[PDB]
Amino acid sequence: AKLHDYYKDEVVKKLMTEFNYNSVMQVPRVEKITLNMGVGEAIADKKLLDNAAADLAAISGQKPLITKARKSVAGFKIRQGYPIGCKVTLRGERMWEFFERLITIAVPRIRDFRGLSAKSFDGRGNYSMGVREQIIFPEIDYDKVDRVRGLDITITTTAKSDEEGRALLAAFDFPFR
Amino acid sequence: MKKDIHPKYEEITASCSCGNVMKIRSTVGHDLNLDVCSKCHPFFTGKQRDVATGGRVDRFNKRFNI
Amino acid sequence: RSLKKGPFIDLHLLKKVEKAVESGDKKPLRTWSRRSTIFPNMIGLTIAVHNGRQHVPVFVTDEMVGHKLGEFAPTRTYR
Amino acid sequence: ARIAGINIPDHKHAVIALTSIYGVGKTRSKAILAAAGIAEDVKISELSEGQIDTLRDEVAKFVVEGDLRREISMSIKRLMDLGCYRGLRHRRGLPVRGQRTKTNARTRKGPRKPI
RNA sequence: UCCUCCUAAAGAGUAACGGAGGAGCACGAAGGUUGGCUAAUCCUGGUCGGACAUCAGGAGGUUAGUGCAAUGGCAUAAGCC
RNA sequence: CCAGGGCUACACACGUGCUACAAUGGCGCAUACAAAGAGAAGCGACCUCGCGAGAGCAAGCGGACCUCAUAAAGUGCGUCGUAGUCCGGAUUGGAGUCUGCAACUCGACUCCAUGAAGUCGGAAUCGCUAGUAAUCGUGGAUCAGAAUGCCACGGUGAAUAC
RNA sequence: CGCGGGGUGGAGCAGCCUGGUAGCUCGUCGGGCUCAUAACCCGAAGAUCGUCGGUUCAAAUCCGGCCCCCGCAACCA
Ligand SMILES: [Mg+2]
Ligand SMILES: [Mg+2]
Ligand SMILES: [Mg+2]
Ligand SMILES: [Mg+2]
Ligand SMILES: [Mg+2]
Ligand SMILES: [Mg+2]
Ligand SMILES: [Mg+2]
Ligand SMILES: [Mg+2]
Ligand SMILES: [Mg+2]
Ligand SMILES: [Mg+2]
Ligand SMILES: [Mg+2]
Ligand SMILES: [Mg+2]
Ligand SMILES: [Mg+2]
Ligand SMILES: [Mg+2]
Ligand SMILES: [Mg+2]
Ligand SMILES: [Mg+2]
Ligand SMILES: [Mg+2]
Ligand SMILES: [Mg+2]
Ligand SMILES: [Mg+2]
Ligand SMILES: [Mg+2]
Ligand SMILES: [Mg+2]
Ligand SMILES: [Mg+2]
Ligand SMILES: [Mg+2]
Ligand SMILES: [Mg+2]
Ligand SMILES: [Mg+2]
Ligand SMILES: [Mg+2]
Ligand SMILES: [Mg+2]
Ligand SMILES: [Mg+2]
Ligand SMILES: [Mg+2]
Ligand SMILES: [Mg+2]
Ligand SMILES: [Mg+2]
Ligand SMILES: [Mg+2]
Ligand SMILES: [Mg+2]
Ligand SMILES: [Mg+2]
Ligand SMILES: [Mg+2]
Ligand SMILES: [Mg+2]
Ligand SMILES: [Mg+2]
Ligand SMILES: [Mg+2]
Ligand SMILES: [Mg+2]
Ligand SMILES: [Mg+2]
Ligand SMILES: [Mg+2]
Ligand SMILES: [Mg+2]
Ligand SMILES: [Mg+2]
Ligand SMILES: [Mg+2]
Ligand SMILES: [Mg+2]
Ligand SMILES: [Mg+2]
Ligand SMILES: [Mg+2]
Ligand SMILES: [Mg+2]
Ligand SMILES: [Mg+2]
Ligand SMILES: [Mg+2]
Ligand SMILES: [Mg+2]
Ligand SMILES: [Mg+2]
Ligand SMILES: [Mg+2]
Ligand SMILES: [Mg+2]
Ligand SMILES: [Mg+2]
Ligand SMILES: [Mg+2]
Ligand SMILES: [Mg+2]
Ligand SMILES: [Mg+2]
Ligand SMILES: [Mg+2]
Ligand SMILES: [Mg+2]
Ligand SMILES: [Mg+2]
Ligand SMILES: [Mg+2]
Ligand SMILES: [Mg+2]
Repeated sequence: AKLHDYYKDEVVKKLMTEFNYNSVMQVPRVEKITLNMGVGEAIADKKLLDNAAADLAAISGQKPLITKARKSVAGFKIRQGYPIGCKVTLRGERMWEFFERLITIAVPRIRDFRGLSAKSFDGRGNYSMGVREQIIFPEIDYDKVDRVRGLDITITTTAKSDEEGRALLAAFDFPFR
Repeated sequence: MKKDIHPKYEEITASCSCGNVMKIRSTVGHDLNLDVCSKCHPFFTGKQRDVATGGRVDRFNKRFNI
Repeated sequence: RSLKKGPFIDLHLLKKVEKAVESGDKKPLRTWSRRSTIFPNMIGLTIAVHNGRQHVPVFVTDEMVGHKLGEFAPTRTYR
Repeated sequence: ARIAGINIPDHKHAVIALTSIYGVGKTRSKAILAAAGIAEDVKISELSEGQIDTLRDEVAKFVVEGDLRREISMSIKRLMDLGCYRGLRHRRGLPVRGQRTKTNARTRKGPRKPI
């Protein structure tokens, strides 16, 4: 909520002076944060997915989608339409609420932290983080989980390049290397 | 959002040991207690203290001193 | 490691370094003193340490100081 | 029970609670609790939350966890780059402190192999 | 015995112990209809996770798919929900 | 005769040890009891510094007197509550100490952090008939330095032998 | 040339004509027992399945060629 109001007032005005944008809409805005959790090991144990679903449902506000396998492959021993991973495509109000909660308190709680990767862009301003543990978020109780599982955060923007997209995230006091 | 299916997304107060009080909204419960935040974490000083560790010649000179 | 009362180098090597350093960079120094330590003044020299049957050239760098010369010369060959 | 990088023990004495921290042992933990002004017989389950904050600043003085692991990794990786006797010993996977390598050395060398 | 292509000479038909492949079913949803949807395969970033499981964006655009061989056909989608 | 290097190599195999795998115990303060030695370019108090190896100044003794020398098990109060653990203490990094012209190949010990295998061992198989086995110290010889070996010493102290 | 059948640790056989993780018996290797060798006892490794290709999500197993091996036919004048 607050970071959205901060973005509208403080950030845009900062970003306009950098690349001398003609219009206010030209500034890159954060479209959606997609929290993904390819549990994978759900082939053997079916409940292990439903455990991950509860952990994503705890981490994010909303309940996750159970993504099916797109195509059958023998390397992992999976078939067409088999539930292999969990996902959340959170956007809008709860997105800005989660984005605060990620960068302000969770990212600090990473074990052996130093500085997040600057090179990690797709060549179109869309960022992604790979958190190893679930414990870094304060939602999960310590004596509840019993697996070293994690998720990946995926920040989608309206930017046309990583050089342009880095500034947007950098304006939120985001930690880079 | 679809009502019923989601968990209870309630407002809560984060209060770290540093002093930075901060209200947020999440599926935790009543209250929070934190160790570090975006402020007060050693990354701005961490990189300064980490990178400047090496130095072998002075370590020899500290023993001999002549 | 041993010795607080001054890091140890053989007289003949200390002289040979001091004579080589003041003159300039020339060639590898034929030295049998492995036992001796490495000083800061030795940096730049490509001194040749006796491995057992032959001399092994060692270009002395910023890090090669606290360590002795015999460490940069494997005696027993394996495979 | 959340100081330093990890430290989350429960039903354990405060001295031995801090042994689980990487970079702190039996003797160092007595020095932490002596400086903080905390009894060693108590546990973190029975102790106050404001009194845990005193332990956080005390362990910050010493080098611990991710600071220490890399300081060890740096010193080991340094030796290998120099190409010294210990540096060869490290990357080869054989014992360093002039130990016997013929009969034993199984800890460093790893378990038994065929011929 | 039945289906598909060529042989078959620009309608149909057309033989040979000529050339290549399939069928003796399947399904109460894989039918109906309504209302939606768009693929392959790569590129780059990202926890375990690696070429490839799941995610994001970009590239290509039907190389895809069509319960089953081949032929002809399908975005108005006959494709997938 | 001399400088270094080697006897300390290491895909492996075995011998003989030691330390383990714990709760009949491990960690903590705190208490009582030995014997046999040894010392003269030796053994070296008490002091003062040392986190500790040790460092200076030096007391006495060729010794029933002086010193290395607080024996440890064992008790008595805690605290841990069966974990790869406050078990094990390997291995690595750093910082050191003495000896010695010199400690990297290739020493010993100390401190700090580190915390490997191992949860009583396959076929087999060894020693032991009472102060014996078992377990905890201690000393000496060679020895500048370098024992888990060797040679001695004494603690608590069994079962079983139809 | 025609129609069956094969080709799997070093050896001989299962698993192969019903597609998903390769056994058995000897032999080799390590350790025991023995004065030593054998026998005996206890552990251990060792085959991507003739080869080259298809289909398949995946082939020792389905289908096609080629390469060997083995059986049966190769007749009436
Ligand atoms: Mg040692
Ligand atoms: Mg040795
Ligand atoms: Mg040794
Ligand atoms: Mg073994
Ligand atoms: Mg007919
Ligand atoms: Mg025609
Ligand atoms: Mg015609
Ligand atoms: Mg026609
Ligand atoms: Mg006709
Ligand atoms: Mg047919
Ligand atoms: Mg249909
Ligand atoms: Mg329709
Ligand atoms: Mg097609
Ligand atoms: Mg078709
Ligand atoms: Mg129709
Ligand atoms: Mg239909
Ligand atoms: Mg000699
Ligand atoms: Mg020998
Ligand atoms: Mg032998
Ligand atoms: Mg033998
Ligand atoms: Mg053995
Ligand atoms: Mg026991
Ligand atoms: Mg212990
Ligand atoms: Mg006594
Ligand atoms: Mg006597
Ligand atoms: Mg003396
Ligand atoms: Mg003596
Ligand atoms: Mg003294
Ligand atoms: Mg002495
Ligand atoms: Mg005394
Ligand atoms: Mg006295
Ligand atoms: Mg003192
Ligand atoms: Mg002091
Ligand atoms: Mg007197
Ligand atoms: Mg008297
Ligand atoms: Mg003593
Ligand atoms: Mg006395
Ligand atoms: Mg005393
Ligand atoms: Mg007790
Ligand atoms: Mg146990
Ligand atoms: Mg462990
Ligand atoms: Mg432990
Ligand atoms: Mg310990
Ligand atoms: Mg050791
Ligand atoms: Mg002395
Ligand atoms: Mg002495
Ligand atoms: Mg000690
Ligand atoms: Mg184990
Ligand atoms: Mg027993
Ligand atoms: Mg025992
Ligand atoms: Mg035997
Ligand atoms: Mg007898
Ligand atoms: Mg003992
Ligand atoms: Mg002894
Ligand atoms: Mg002696
Ligand atoms: Mg001694
Ligand atoms: Mg014929
Ligand atoms: Mg044999
Ligand atoms: Mg074995
Ligand atoms: Mg086997
Ligand atoms: Mg096997
Ligand atoms: Mg197979
Ligand atoms: Mg006839």
